[PDB]
Amino acid sequence: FKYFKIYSKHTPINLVRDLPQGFSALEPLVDLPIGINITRFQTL
Amino acid sequence: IAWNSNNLDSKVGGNYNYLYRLFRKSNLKPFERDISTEIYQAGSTPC
Repeated sequence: FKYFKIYSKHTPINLVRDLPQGFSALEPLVDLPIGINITRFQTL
Repeated sequence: IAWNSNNLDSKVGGNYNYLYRLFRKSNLKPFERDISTEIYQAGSTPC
């Protein structure tokens, strides 16, 4: 989360739990300019 | 780009369709809109 540019990247993990090694960089996806500030965020 | 518009927005008895903010406690971010109307506390003794 960063005009909201959403950098995305798909990672093919193959494990059970807490983060393994392996890596990549992150590609921007789409920009929708909200035009007003943001204070918080949440996942449902 | 600017151009005068008296054909419409200045009525016979005067226009009362447009508004503005007099004095604001906080400043304005570049490219941000202010749509919050409230009794601004000029001094102490909250309104």
